[PDB]
Amino acid sequence: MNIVPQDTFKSQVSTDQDKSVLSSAVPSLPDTLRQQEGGAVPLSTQLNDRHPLESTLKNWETTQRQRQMEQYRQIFGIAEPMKRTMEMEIVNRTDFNPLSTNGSIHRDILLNKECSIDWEDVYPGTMVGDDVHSKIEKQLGI
Amino acid sequence: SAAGYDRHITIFSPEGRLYQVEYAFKATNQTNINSLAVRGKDCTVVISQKKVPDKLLDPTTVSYIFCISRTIGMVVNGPIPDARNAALRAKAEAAEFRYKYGYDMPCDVLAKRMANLSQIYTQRAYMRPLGVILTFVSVDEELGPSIYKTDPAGYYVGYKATATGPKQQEITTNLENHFKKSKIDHINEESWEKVVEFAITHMIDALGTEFSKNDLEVGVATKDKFFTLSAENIEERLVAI
Amino acid sequence: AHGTTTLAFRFQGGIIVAVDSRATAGNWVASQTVKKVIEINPFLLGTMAGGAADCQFWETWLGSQCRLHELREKERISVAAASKILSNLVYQYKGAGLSMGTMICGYTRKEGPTIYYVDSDGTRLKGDIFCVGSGQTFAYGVLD
Amino acid sequence: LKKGEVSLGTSIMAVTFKDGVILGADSRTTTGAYIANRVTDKLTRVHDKIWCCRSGSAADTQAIADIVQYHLELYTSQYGTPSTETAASVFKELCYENKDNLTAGIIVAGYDDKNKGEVYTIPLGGSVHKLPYAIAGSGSTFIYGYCDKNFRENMSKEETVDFIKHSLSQAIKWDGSSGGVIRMVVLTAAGVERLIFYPDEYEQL
Amino acid sequence: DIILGIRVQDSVILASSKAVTRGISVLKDSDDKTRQLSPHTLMSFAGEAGDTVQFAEYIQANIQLYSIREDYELSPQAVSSFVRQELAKSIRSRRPYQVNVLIGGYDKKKNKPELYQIDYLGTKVELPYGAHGYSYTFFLLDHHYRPDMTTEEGLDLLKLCVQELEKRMPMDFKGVIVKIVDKDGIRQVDD
Amino acid sequence: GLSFDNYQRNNFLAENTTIVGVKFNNGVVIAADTRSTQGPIVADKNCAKLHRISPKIWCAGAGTAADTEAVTQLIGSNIELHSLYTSREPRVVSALQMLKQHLFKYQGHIGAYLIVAGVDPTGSHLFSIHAHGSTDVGYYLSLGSGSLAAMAVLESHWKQDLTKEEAIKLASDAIQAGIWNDLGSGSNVDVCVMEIGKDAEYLRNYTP
Amino acid sequence: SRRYDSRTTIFSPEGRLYQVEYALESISHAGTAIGIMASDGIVLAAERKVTSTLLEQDTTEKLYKLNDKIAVAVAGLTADAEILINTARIHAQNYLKTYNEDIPVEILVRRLSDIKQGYTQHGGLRPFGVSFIYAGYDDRYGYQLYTSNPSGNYTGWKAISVGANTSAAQTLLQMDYKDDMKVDDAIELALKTLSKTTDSSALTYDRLEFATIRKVYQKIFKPQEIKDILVKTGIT
Amino acid sequence: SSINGGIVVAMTGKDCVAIACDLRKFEKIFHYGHVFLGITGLATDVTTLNEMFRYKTNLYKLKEERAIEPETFTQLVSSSLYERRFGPYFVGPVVAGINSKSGKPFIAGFDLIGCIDEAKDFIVSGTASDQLFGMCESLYEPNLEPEDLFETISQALLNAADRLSGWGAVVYIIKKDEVVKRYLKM
Amino acid sequence: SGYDRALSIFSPDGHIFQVEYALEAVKRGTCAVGVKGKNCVVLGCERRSTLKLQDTRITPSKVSKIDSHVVLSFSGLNADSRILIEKARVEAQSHRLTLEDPVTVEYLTRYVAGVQQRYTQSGGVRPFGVSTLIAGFDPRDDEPKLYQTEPSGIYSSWSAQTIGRNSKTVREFLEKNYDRKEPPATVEECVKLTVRSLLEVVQTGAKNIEITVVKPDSDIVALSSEEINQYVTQIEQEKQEQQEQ
Amino acid sequence: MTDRYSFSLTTFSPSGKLGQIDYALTAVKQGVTSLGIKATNGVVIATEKKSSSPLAMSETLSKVSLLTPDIGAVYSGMGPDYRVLVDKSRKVAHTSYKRIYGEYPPTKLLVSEVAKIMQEATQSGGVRPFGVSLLIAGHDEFNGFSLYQVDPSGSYFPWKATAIGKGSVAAKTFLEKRWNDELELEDAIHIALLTLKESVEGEFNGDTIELAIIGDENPDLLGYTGIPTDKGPRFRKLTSQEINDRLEA
Repeated sequence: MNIVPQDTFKSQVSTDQDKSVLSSAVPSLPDTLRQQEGGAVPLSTQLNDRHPLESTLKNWETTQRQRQMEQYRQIFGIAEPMKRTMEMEIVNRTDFNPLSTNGSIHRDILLNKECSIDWEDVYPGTMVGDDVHSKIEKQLGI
Repeated sequence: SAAGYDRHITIFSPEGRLYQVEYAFKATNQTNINSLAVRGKDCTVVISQKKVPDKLLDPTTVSYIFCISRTIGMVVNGPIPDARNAALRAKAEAAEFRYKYGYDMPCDVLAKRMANLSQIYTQRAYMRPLGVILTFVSVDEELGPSIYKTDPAGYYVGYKATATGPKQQEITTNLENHFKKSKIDHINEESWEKVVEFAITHMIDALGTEFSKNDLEVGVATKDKFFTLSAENIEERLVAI
Repeated sequence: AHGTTTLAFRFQGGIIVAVDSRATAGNWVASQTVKKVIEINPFLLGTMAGGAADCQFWETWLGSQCRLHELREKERISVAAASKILSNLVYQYKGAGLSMGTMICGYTRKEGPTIYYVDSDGTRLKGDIFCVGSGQTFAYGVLD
Repeated sequence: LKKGEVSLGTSIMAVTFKDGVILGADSRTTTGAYIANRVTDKLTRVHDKIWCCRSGSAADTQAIADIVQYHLELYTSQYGTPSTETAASVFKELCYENKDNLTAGIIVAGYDDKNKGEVYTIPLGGSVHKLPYAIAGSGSTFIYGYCDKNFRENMSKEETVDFIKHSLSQAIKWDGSSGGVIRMVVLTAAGVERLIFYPDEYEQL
Repeated sequence: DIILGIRVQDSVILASSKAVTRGISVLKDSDDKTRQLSPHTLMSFAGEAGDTVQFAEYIQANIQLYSIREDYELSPQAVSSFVRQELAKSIRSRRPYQVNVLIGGYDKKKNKPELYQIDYLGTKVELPYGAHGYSYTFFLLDHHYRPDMTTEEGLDLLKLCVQELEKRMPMDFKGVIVKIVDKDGIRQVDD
Repeated sequence: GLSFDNYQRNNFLAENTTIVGVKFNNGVVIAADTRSTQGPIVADKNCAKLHRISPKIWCAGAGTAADTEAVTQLIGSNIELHSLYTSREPRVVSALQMLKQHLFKYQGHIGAYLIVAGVDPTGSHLFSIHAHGSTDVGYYLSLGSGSLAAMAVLESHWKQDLTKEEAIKLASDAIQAGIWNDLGSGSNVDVCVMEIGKDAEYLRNYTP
Repeated sequence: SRRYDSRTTIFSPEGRLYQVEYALESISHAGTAIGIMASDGIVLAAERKVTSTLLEQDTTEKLYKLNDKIAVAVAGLTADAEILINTARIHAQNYLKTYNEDIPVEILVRRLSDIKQGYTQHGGLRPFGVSFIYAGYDDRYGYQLYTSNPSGNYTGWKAISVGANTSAAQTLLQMDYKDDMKVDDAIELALKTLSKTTDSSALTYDRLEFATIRKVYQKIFKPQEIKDILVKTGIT
Repeated sequence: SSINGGIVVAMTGKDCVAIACDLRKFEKIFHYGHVFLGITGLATDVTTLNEMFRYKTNLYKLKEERAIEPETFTQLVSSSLYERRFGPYFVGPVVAGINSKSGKPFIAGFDLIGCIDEAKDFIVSGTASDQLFGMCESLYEPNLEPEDLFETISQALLNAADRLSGWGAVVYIIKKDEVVKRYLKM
Repeated sequence: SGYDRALSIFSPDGHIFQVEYALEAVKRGTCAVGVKGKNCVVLGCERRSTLKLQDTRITPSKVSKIDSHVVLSFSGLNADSRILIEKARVEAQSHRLTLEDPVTVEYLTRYVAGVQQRYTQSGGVRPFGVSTLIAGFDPRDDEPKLYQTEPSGIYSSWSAQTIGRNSKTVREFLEKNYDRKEPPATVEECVKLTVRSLLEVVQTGAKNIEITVVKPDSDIVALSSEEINQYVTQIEQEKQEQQEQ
Repeated sequence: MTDRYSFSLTTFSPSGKLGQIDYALTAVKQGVTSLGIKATNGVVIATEKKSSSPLAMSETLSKVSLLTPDIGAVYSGMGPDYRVLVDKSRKVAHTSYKRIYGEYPPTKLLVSEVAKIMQEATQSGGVRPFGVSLLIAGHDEFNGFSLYQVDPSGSYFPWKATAIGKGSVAAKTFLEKRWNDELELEDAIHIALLTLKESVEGEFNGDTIELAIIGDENPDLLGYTGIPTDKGPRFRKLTSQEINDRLEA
C-alpha cells in the first residue's frame, strides 16, 4: 500500500553488476567500449548527486500497479492478482519487435490506458551495438 | 471442424474464420437456460430462468445475476465459473473507472471495455476467450434505461430489448411483434413492478408451461440502485396478475 | 599504510625494490616482522603506500585474476595487463573512498623488466625509477 | 512538509452519542495570514455513512482519501457495507506506510448496525486510536480542557450538537487559522443529516 | 598540463608537457598526453588524472574500430565531431571533469591541415591557434601569426612561445614533446 | 518522459497577472489581464491568458508559464481522447481529477496554479488547482499577483442571484482593479462566458 | 520438405533454409524494377504491377528517397519496405548528426542487410521478403548501385533488375549495356527493357515510376515528364 | 575560445523579416529551408540544438514531402525545449520566417524551457538589458521596406557595438522570394 | 529420424543432427584454403565467376582484417560471416582497450568459437552456417598461427587446412604435397603451393583465385590479379614442361 | 528457456505467399460492403449497417469514426479489430503529432501510422494479423482531399473511388463507369447512394446505411465562438433524416 515509491537506493555494488556488458578478457570487469557511454563513466558516479524526483518518476507506475495488486489480493483473493500478472507477462513475453520501442495495443488495454497520454508517450526517447543481434541475445538469454 | 491448427489457438482458417471463437460461442448454451431484458420508462428489468433439477442443491446459492456497481447489473449466459470471473473483472473495471475519472461508469462504456478485453482474447494465441455472453442493464443519468450485450467475439451492441438462450428466437419474435403493435421502443408504465409482470408474462407465453416462484430470478435497475428480488417478491409479482 | 620511503628501479637484468623496515610500535607485539611490500605472485610485487586494507585486499584479488589469466592463456601475464586490470578496477570505484598507491614491478620475456605506478585516482604511469615516501627527493637525487 | 505547500490548519471534532455519531468542523483555509478560502467543506465522505476530516498536507490527504474511497467501493462490490474499523484500518495502513514522504492526519467517523457509531483518530505518524470523542487541528489545543469537562456518554442528539457548537466556537474564537461557519454531519440509523451554523449564531454563545 | 597547437600552411604542430603527478619522483621517456587517433590525426589532452586518459583511450579504440571496419580513414572534421559527441555524452549524468582536447589532422581529400579545440563542456572550435593550461601567449600568437607560414617558421614561433613560458614555470619544466602532422603522417621533433 | 540529463552539469555551472473566475445563475465567467512581463519589462501589451482545455472548459494559470501551458495542453489531449472514447461531452470533474493526479505525481516540481471553469451536462463548475496537487471548489476565485485587489472587488459586490450581465461586469471590475493597483497586471481584459446549454463565448479585449 | 520449412531457425538435412527460399521466391510476384548506372548519373525505373483505373497516379509505391543523395526502388511487400525505409532514413540522420557528414551508401546498405539477416535468425521473426535497388552518390566511390534480397545479401552492379522478369530483363541489359553511356541513353535503355519485358499490351505512363540522380540532385519524374519521355523515345 | 554568449535581433517589416547576430567561423544563425533560428547562450547547447533541429527538419521534409513552416517549427522548438524540463539547455532562441502559403511575416522567441513569446514588432535575445532593447525600441517603426528595415537593424547593432575588440555582424533579410545575407565587419 | 528437429536433442547413437546440417550448409560455400609457412601464412579463396553486369570494385573481399595482425576467411552463408567478422573486430578493439595488449590469434579464435557455441544454446535461435579460418602472428612473436572454427563452436589448429566445396580433393592434395618437417621457407613457395592447391577445383583459373599473405610485425598484403596470373602461368608452364618430357 | 520466445504465426508458404494475410483478406471479403468516393469539394465515405436482430439499436454501434476533425474512417471485416485500431489511431494522432507540432497530422501520415501498426501484427509470435480492411478519408492544407485504402498486411493505396467487402467488384465497376474529374460533393453523395443500393439486400433506408463526408468547415460544430481563425471540423456524419430526404429526392 505505497503511494510514493520506496526503497529505490542500491545496497550493494560490484564490477560485474551489469551482466549484459561484461569484458570477455576479464569477466570480472565491465566492458567500457561496448557500454558506449563516453568511456569515462565509473559506476560510483551514479551513486551520488541524483535529482530527488528522478527515482520517484521512474518507479511511479510500477508502485501504483503494485498497490492495485495488493488491494485486489486483500479484497478479492490470490487468484485476481495472479491472473492479472499472468496476462501481463504473457503479453509482454510474446512481443519482440527489435525495430520499434512502442508498447502494444493489448498492453495499453490491460493497463487501462487506451485513451490516456503521459510524457512518456510524448517523449519515448553508435559505433558498437544497438543492432538486432544484441537484442536477440538479450531477449533469449544466450 | 478445425483441420490442423485453429483447434487450439485463434488464428485464421482458410475460410477466414476463427473456430475457437465459434466454439466458445457454442459453449454459452451449456446451461440451457434463457434470459430476457426489457426497458421501462424509468427502470430496466432482467429476468433469468432457474433450473435446479438436483434436490440436494441449495436453491438460494444458484444465480446468474450479479451486481457490478451501485447502478449496473449483469446477467451471464454460460457456465458459472467464467461467469464469476467476468463478474469480478467487471466490478474492478467499474471501480477503477470511478477512481480515475471522477464519475460513475456508464453501462455502455463498461460493455465496450469488456468487449475490448474479449478482442484481446480473440487475437492473442496463448489466451482463450471466455465462453459466456454478458448483458449489462442500468438507468444511465444521460441515456436513461440501457441494455448492452457483449459476446465472446468482442462484439457489443445496445438493445431496446433483448433475449438470449437456447430459445432466444421465440422470445425475440414475440418482442418484435409486441413492439410492432405498440410502436414504442420501451414499456409505458410508471412502476417497475408492472414492467416485471410484463416480462414474466412475455417469458411465460414464449417458453410455455409456466413456472413457480423458485424457477425465476429477477433484477431491476432504477436511477439510484440495481437490486435483485427475492422469492417472496417474485411470488407477489406472479400472484399480482 | 606507512608513509615511509619506498624505491624501485630497473638497472640491466631485473628490478631493485627497496624499503625501510623501521616498523612503528603500538599497543601490540609482533610475532614476526611485517613487510611493506605485498608478494602478489612468485613473479610480481607491489607496494602499499596508502590504505593498508585496500592494498592488501585488492592486490590479493589481482593475484587471483593473474592466476586465472595464466591458467586460461597457458602463459605468464604481462605486467602491462596486470597493472591495467588493477587500474580499471580502482577507476570503477573512483571517488567512493578508496586510497591506494602501488608500484607493480615485474619481468617477462617479451617486455623485459617493467614498473608501473597505479593510484586510486586511476593514474597508471610506466616508468624506470620510482620513489614514493615521506622523504623521497634525497633517494631520487642519490639514484640520479 | 514541503516548502510552498498547503497545510490544513483547522478545528475538527467527532463525538459519539446515544443514537450515532456527529462530525463537525470549521470552514477556513489559510495560506499564511491570508484566508485563501472563506467557505470550505472539510467533511469528506468516503462511504455512505463513513466520513472523515483531514489535517496536515492537503494534497497528501486528498490522495489518501481518494484511494480509501476507491478501496471501499471495491469492498462494497465484493462484501457489502464495510465497518468503520475497516475504513480506519485502510486509512492507518496508507498513512503509516508512507509517513516518510506524506504528512497526513485523519479523523474517521462511522455508523453501522453492528457497532452503532464509532470514532477513530490517526494522528501524524500513522498510529490509530479509538476514542469516544476526538479533537484535532491547530485550534483544538485551546479546547482540551473544556471538552474534557463537558463530555458525557450517551448524550442525546441535541446535547451533542450543543457541545460541538460550543467547543468549535471557542476554538474559532481563539485560533487564527480557524473561522467561518460550522459544519456538522449526523450519522445514525435513520440516515445522514447535514447542519450548518453561521457566525452570528455561535459567536453569541 | 600544458598543450599548444599551431596550424600552418602545410601541417599542424602540437606541443605537450610532462605529468609530474603528485610528489612522485619518476624518470621515464614517453608521452602520456598524446594518443594517435589515426595515421593522419593526432589528439592531445590535458585535465584531471584518470578520467582524461580513460576518455582518450576510449576515443582511440572507437576510431581504430571504424578504420578497421571501413578500410578507410575518417577526416579530421568527422573525428572532431565524434569526439565532441562523446565528450558531451560522458557528462550527461555525472559531475563534469576537467578536460581540454586539441585535435590536429591533415585532410588528404582536401589536402590541407586542420586543428580543433574542445573544452570540458563539449565546445568545439576550429582554430589556427590554441593553448590550454598556464594563463599572454594569445597576444604573442596574434602578433606573430600568418596563415601561410611554413613549418620552420611555425617551429620558430613555437620555440618563442616555449621560451616565453619557461620564464614563468617553476624551473621544473622538462623537455616539451613536439609532434608534427602532415601529408607524410605523424612524426616527433627531436629538439 | 521528461529528462534529467545535464542536471549535474547545470548544478556545476551554477556553483561557478490577474485572473478571476465568477459563477452566475446559469454558468461561469473567467477573465484575465493581457500584460506579459519578462521581469520589469512589458514584453507584450496584448497577450492571451485564457486557455481552452475543451470547447466548454477553460482555464487560466500562473506560476511557471511553460509548465502551465504544457499541463493544460496535455490534459486537453487526454480530455479529447476520453470524450471520443465515451462518446459523451467531457466533464469538469474529469479534468480536475486528471490535473490533480498529474500534479501530485510530480510532487510540486511542476509549477502550475490554475483556475478552471466550465459547463457540462451536470451543470456549471469552478475550481482552483494548486501546484502540489490540491484542489478546491468556489463561487468566485482570484489568482496572480493582483489577486488581492480582485478579491476585494469580488467580496464587495457578490451575491447568490447574479445574471450573466452582472457577472461579466463584476469580473471586468475585478480585473480592472488588478490592472490599476498591481504593477504586474495591466492593459486589456479578456473574458470567456460559459452558459448551460449554449456555446462558449470568448471575448478578447472586452472593455478596451 | 514439410518437416523443415515451418520454422526459420531450423536447417534441412541438406543444409537449406526453406523460409528464406520462400521469401526469395515471393519476389517474383512483384513488378519489375531496373537500375542502370551511367558515366554521369543513375537511372531507376519501375513498372507498377497493380495498375488500374480509379487509382491516384500523381500521389508512388516503388521509388523512395532515403536522403538527398540516396534513393531506393522496391520490389515485394510494401509495408515491410516502409518499415525498412523509415529505419534507413533514421540511420542516415544519425550518421549526419554524429559525424557532420553524409553517410556513404555502402554503410547504409550493409546496415539494412544486417537487419534482414538478423530477421532470418530468430524463431519469432519471419524474413522481410523485400528486395531493394539502392542508387547513390558519395565522395568515396562516386555513383554506385546496389541490390539486396530478403536473405541479407547485397551486391554491387552496373545494371540490375529485380522482380517479375529478372531473367529476360537481365539478358536485354547484358546485350545492350555500354560502360560509357550517358543518362539519356540509360533512360532509353531502361524504358525499352520495360516495354519489351512487360506482360501488358503496351507501356503507358500510368504504369511507370522514374527517377534519376545526377550532378548532385535527385529528380523524381512526374507523370507528365514520364509521358514526354515516352513520346520522345518512340515508345509512346 | 570564448564563443559563449552573444546577441540576436529579429525585426518584422511589411513583407519581410530581418534577423541579425554578432560575430567575432562560429555563427549563431541557422536555416532549415525558409525558416531561420538564432541561438544565444552556451556554445555547446547552440551546437547541440542546431544538430537536433537539422535532424528533425530533414526527417520532417522526408515524411511530409514539404518544407516546414515557421509556426510548426516554433511548436517543434517549444516541445523539444520542454523535453529537458529538469536539465534545460542554457539557450535563448529566436525564430524568423515568412509563411509560404500566406506570405505573412513571423518572429518568435523562447525561454529555456520552451515558453513562446510571439512578438509583432521585434525580439532581442542574449542581453536585452544594457542597451539593445532600448535602442531597438527607439529605432523600430512598423511597416518598413526591406531597405529601411536593413538600415534600422544595422544601425541598432552598430549603436550597440559602440556601447572595442574585433566586432562584426551578420544580417539576413528574408522575403517570400529571396534571402539576402550581408556582413557588417566594422 | 525424429531426433533432428532441435539443437537440444541427442540421437540414440549420441549425435546432434542440426550441427551436422549446419556443416552441410557450410559444405555448399566456396572453397577456402590456408597454408602455414616457415615465417608466413597464406589464405586463398575461390570466387564465383563475376557476372558481366556486376560492379567488381565495391563488393567485399573474401579475406577480412580483424586487426592489423589477424585475418579471417570463411566458407558458408555469406550474410552470417558479416555478423561474425563485426563481432570479432569489436572484440579485438575491446581487448586492446581493456588490457592494452592486442589479442593473440588463439584468443580471437576462441572468442569466435564462443560466439558460435553461444548461438547453439536456444531453441529460438539459428546457428551460423559458417566455418572460419583465422590466421596471424602473436604480437612481438614470429610463430605463424592458423586455426579453424566450426558452427558448433569447435576450433582446431592446423598447418594446412581447407574448408568448403570440394575441400576433400584440396585436402588430399595438401596431404600429398605438404610436410611439417620441411615447411615452405619463403612466401613465394607458400603462395605457389596455395595456388596449385586451389587450381584442383577452380574451373577457370587466375580470375577465380584470391590470395592474402600475412607476415610478422603485422604485414598483411592482398595480392593483385596480375601476380596471381603470373603464379598460375608459371605453374602451367612447369606442368607443360613436365608433361613434354 | 523455451518461453523466452514464440515462433512466428505468419510464415511463407512454398509458393511465396503469407497464408495468414490471405485468410485475413478472405475474412475481409466476407464482410459488409463499404465504399469511398473522392470529389473536387469533398470525400464521401459510406457503408451498410447490419443487425443481429431488429431489437438492436443500430445508432449505438457506428462503423464510421472520426479520427481527427478532418479525418474519418470506415471498414470492412471484423468489428472489434476496428474498435481497437480506431482507438489506437486517435491516440497516435495526439502522441506523435499534435503534442509535437501543435497541429493534427495530414491524412497520409495518420494512414502510415495505422498501416505500421497493422504490419507489426504480421511479423509476430503471438498475435494473428488484423482481419480487417480500412477506408480513410481526409483533408489537409497542403494536399487537399484524399482517400486511402489499407489492407490487413499493412499496405495502403490512394484511390479516386473504391469499395471493399462482399459486393466490391460490382461496386468497383459501377464507380468506374460513374466517375470524372469534375464531380461535385452532392454528385458524389448521389453516386454513393446509388452504388450502395445495389448491395443492400434488405431495407435501403436511413436506418440501415451510414454515410459521412469530408467537406467544408462547420463552425456550428466547434462548441465555442470568438476566434475567427479557429476552423470548425470538416468531418460530418449525415443524420438518418438527411439520408431519407436524399433518398426520396
